[PDB]
Amino acid sequence: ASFNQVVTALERMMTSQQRLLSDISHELRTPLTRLQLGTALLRRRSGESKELERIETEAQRLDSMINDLLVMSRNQQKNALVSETIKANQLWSEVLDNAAFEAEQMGKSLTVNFPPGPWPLYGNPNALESALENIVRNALRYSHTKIEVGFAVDKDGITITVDDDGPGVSPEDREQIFRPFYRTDGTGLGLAIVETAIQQHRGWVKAEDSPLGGLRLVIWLPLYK
Amino acid sequence: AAGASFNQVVTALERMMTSQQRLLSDISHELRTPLTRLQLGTALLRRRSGESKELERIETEAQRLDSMINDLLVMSRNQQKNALVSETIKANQLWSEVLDNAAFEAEQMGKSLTVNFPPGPWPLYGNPNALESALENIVRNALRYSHTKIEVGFAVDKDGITITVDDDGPGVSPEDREQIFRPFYRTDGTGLGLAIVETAIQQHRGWVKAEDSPLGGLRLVIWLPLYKR
Ligand SMILES: Nc1ncnc2c1ncn2[C@@H]1O[C@H](COP(=O)(O)OP(=O)(O)O)[C@@H](O)[C@H]1O
Ligand SMILES: [Mg+2]
Repeated sequence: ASFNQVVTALERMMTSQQRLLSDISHELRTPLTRLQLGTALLRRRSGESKELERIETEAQRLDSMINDLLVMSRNQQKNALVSETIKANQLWSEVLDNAAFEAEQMGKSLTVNFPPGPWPLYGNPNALESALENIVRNALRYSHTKIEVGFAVDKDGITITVDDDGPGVSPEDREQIFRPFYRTDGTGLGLAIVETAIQQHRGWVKAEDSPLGGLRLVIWLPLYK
Repeated sequence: AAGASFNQVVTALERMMTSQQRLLSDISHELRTPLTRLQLGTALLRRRSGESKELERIETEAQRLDSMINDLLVMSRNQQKNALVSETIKANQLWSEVLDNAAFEAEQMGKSLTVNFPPGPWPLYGNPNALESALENIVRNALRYSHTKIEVGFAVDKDGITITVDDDGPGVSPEDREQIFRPFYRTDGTGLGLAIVETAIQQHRGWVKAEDSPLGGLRLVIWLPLYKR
């Protein structure tokens, strides 16, 4: 009865927040659908215009961001409820191997100087895997020729350091580095989701000067005790 | 053992809400960029081709979306905190301060507030801050829109509490009786807005309705279920 009342109250709060997001999406998509209908009618008729193609593609990009809001929000629930103990080397082995392949295809190099060990972590494996994958792919794009990935552990947590030889980053640019949600280079995700996912696992992220000349991204995650 | 597990639930759900609030704030900020590119494309098209019913329509839809994004940005900046913790509370203790502050506000405005049917010690279960702000918002709206007076009535039965807020204002047209609760509604502050009032009431398994008031203006009805031990 009371355990049941607590479970019902928690779900009721979660569902009402999801209904509000969903209702915000329905309102935004009312003018967007009218706009997409107007565009389609014009495009079907006066069909060869760079401006009309631009309006359609931007309307679709706006629509994808709204879809991201709904998908990524229902998914942040999954990270909260779906958690397990995992070892750092088993968690990120595939990401580091796929990144080494991506580096090779690009004509760049990835060096894992300090490899991960069987260090226990607690959280959502998919979210922690994609957070490192995102920063590593960011280094693969920004780097001139090389990227380096280092793992360190102490009694309290795991430090992941991602370095690149990309252009020197200004302290101002470094301070706002985790602010963009989308990649400026739908749209691919920027580094805001990385900070979000890491803070959700009670860790932190920092942007610093890299010894290789480019950007240094530092992830800290607590050890599972 | 069970406490540690239950507290691990609540704190994980608290971290989830922090990340969902950040996500809403982030995406709200990103929406403007394709919209301005779309508005530039529309402005250019109007120069190249002439006046068009379709182009004029795209333009009025892009402006409506711009207003909604402005409103979504303000909504994303004023998100509520500690929304998870629930407790048993009595209706009179919950809303006493709101009704007293409203009586003072009415006096300052040169208007009158009458609580004809006062709240009793009726048990509710949920978030006090959300339930308090929900009534505060509808009462502060009645104060703002009323011509001279507002009335607040509380009724209880075996299943729930009915709160009726009346004003002698211009009211709300039948066409917008449900529309005023939609995010970003505008006719074209007193609080977080009517969409956030309906969310707070529906999370407590209640409902809100807009009706004709015997006072001539708007009647807002809130229904909330009783907490049953
Ligand atoms: N008591 C009322 N009388 C008349 N109109 C009302 C009343 N309460 C709300 N409304 C209408 O509903 C709209 C949405 O309400 P609300 O979200 O609380 O305020 P806001 O104007 O800040 O968006 C108001 O702008 C107004 O047009
Ligand atoms: Mg108002």
